Amino acid sequence: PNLSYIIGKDTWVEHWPEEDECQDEENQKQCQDLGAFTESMVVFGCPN
Amino acid sequence: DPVLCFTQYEESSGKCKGLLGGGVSVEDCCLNTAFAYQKRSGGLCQPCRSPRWSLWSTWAPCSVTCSEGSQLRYRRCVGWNGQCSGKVAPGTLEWQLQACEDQQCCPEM
Amino acid sequence: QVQLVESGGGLVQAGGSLRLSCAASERTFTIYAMGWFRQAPGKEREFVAAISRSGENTDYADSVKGRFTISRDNNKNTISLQMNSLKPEDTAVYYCAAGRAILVHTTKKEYDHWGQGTQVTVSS
Amino acid sequence: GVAGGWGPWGPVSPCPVTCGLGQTMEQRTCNHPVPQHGGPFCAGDATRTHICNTAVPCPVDGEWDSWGEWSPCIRRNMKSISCQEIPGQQSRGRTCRGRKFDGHRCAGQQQDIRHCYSIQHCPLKGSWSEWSTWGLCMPPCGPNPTRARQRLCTPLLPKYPPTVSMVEGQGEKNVTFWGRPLPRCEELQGQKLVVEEKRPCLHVPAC
Ligand SMILES: *[C@@H]1O[C@H](CO)[C@@H](O[C@@H]2O[C@H](CO)[C@@H](O[C@@H]3O[C@H](CO)[C@@H](O)[C@H](O[C@H]4O[C@H](CO)[C@@H](O)[C@H](O)[C@@H]4O)[C@@H]3O)[C@H](O)[C@H]2NC(C)=O)[C@H](O)[C@H]1NC(C)=O
Ligand SMILES: *[C@@H]1O[C@@H](C)[C@@H](O)[C@@H](O[C@@H]2O[C@H](CO)[C@@H](O)[C@H](O)[C@H]2O)[C@@H]1O
Ligand SMILES: *[C@@H]1O[C@@H](C)[C@@H](O)[C@@H](O[C@@H]2O[C@H](CO)[C@@H](O)[C@H](O)[C@H]2O)[C@@H]1O
Ligand SMILES: *[C@H]1O[C@H](CO)[C@@H](O)[C@H](O)[C@@H]1O
Ligand SMILES: *[C@H]1O[C@H](CO)[C@@H](O)[C@H](O)[C@@H]1O
Ligand SMILES: *[C@H]1O[C@H](CO)[C@@H](O)[C@H](O)[C@@H]1O
Ligand SMILES: *[C@H]1O[C@H](CO)[C@@H](O)[C@H](O)[C@@H]1O
Ligand SMILES: *[C@H]1O[C@H](CO)[C@@H](O)[C@H](O)[C@@H]1O
Ligand SMILES: [Mg+2]
Repeated sequence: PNLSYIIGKDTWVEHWPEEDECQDEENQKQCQDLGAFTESMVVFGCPN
Repeated sequence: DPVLCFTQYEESSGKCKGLLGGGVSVEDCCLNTAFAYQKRSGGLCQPCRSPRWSLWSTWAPCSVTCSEGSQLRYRRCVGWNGQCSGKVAPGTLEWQLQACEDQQCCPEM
Repeated sequence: QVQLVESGGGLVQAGGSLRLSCAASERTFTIYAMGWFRQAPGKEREFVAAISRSGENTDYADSVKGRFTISRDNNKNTISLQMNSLKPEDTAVYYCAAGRAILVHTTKKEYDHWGQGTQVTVSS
Repeated sequence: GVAGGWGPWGPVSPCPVTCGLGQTMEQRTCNHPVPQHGGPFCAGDATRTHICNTAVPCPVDGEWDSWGEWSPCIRRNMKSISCQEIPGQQSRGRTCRGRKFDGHRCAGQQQDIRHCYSIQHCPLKGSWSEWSTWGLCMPPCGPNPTRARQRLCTPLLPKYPPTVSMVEGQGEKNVTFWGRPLPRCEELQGQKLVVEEKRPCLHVPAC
């Protein structure tokens, strides 16, 4: 049951800014991208 | 331009309460946004906050005591260094006109 | 920033008197408007008396008005609460409060700096 | 009867605020010559409440803007989902506006997402509503104000399931219709979409 994940050349890493950090106008374009990404995978999953 | 500077803007009454002093400029008194200013002391108590629309006043009395009339109420864009929603300069009023009816009895005498 | 030390409490009989004093930091004394609070056994914190930074404008609660008289000493960095006609309902821990006021004539009811307190017990 | 004069234009109290403007005081208290026994009093002006000026602006907390307009209701890799039983998603945006000088940030979520059906430009069956409440006098303070009430052709929304399941969890979510449809109805007084009636306002006052 112990498990180690590998950050190799086939691993995507992206920074998630916190709740009060999304109030900047520079991160306003990015935080609306990350929020809609979760509900399309939680409620609908992957098509095809 | 020197303007009387107050220490507290009483909201919903439009009254400048708590006097701090006079003769200070408008740029210096509004460094704290919880303050208020009053030019010429004849009225127009403006807060140091960003220009937002104030609350609508209560309705004016009905223009006739009989049958269908009309009544007004005003709203003043309060604030400084900015424009209200609709390219509106500060100090401009907006009115709304509604038809009223006080009673349905007429010439009682 | 500012620190408050209370003194003057004690066991007074019913009908007697007691005078409290509050020593604050000297370098930041006249900045804060100050007042008096209390906390009885089994109740919330209760506003007692307040005084402005001038000492001219005073404010009191309705339960202590007439009997209590708040005074400000702007030279010895102390305030005083002259408590006359002590009743058994005045048994509480009196806290000295310090809070920033912009005008010199404004009394406050909300304060951000508080002290350790002093014990006042009135018996019958 | 001790004659009282004035002391110093006294020692300064420190400026009681780290931002903007404040009020120090010194006055001139009648302390170096005190009137005693109730004789004469100190003559002049004892008033000094001084405006101290700190050259640092104070923090201002940002306020929320109004909610924006709802985005078009689509679904990924599902062509157009209009007039079908395909649940999609839509978004809405706000703007934290006004935070300057190390003020507090806006408390809350800046995006609002709900599940939707696309009813944009879909023909539907309809029914005529009753007479609405009489509107305001437009234009106010201008030449000839008139009231306006109307009966509009309200569409009959189709009986779709009001909830949808999620893939990851068993808990269900709300579905809410969005769009501007084209309602079909019989005519009333020569109109197909909306019939109104205008009545002028009486006793218009000066503004
Ligand atoms: C999806 O949207 C719907 C609205 O279209 C939303 O329904 C909400 O339901 C709650 C609970 O029923 C409503 O709250 C009510 O408020 C009124 C007063 O305004 C009360 O009288 C109600 O109490 C009665 O109803 C309860 C059951 O309905 C009983 O348990 C209770 O004992 C009383 O009989 C009730 O508190 C609310 O007004 C609506 N509408 C909203 C929130 O807009 C539903 O919750 C939404 N779903 C999700 C997941 O968001
Ligand atoms: C308000 O009260 C009414 C009961 C009337 O006494 C009004 O007087 C006048 O009545 C005539 C009707 O003959 C109306 O045209 C007007 O409302 C008014 O001038 C009174 O103003
Ligand atoms: C001095 O430094 C400033 C940067 C602020 O942090 C000041 O705090 C202010 O304290 C008053 C209370 O008297 C509040 O009204 C202000 O909201 C707050 O900014 C600090 O004193
Ligand atoms: C005036 O209009 C309404 C009151 O009916 C509110 O949206 C608000 O109070 C505004 O000031
Ligand atoms: C105006 O309309 C009525 C009074 O006629 C009330 O609901 C309220 O005072 C409003 O301002
Ligand atoms: C958006 O949400 C509601 C209106 O639907 C209000 O709480 C407010 O106007 C906010 O901007
Ligand atoms: C989105 O939701 C409705 C339209 O269905 C309206 O309240 C408004 O246009 C909002 O932006
Ligand atoms: C409105 O139009 C006519 C009345 O003229 C009816 O067919 C029906 O009531 C519709 O809703
Ligand atoms: Mg597949």
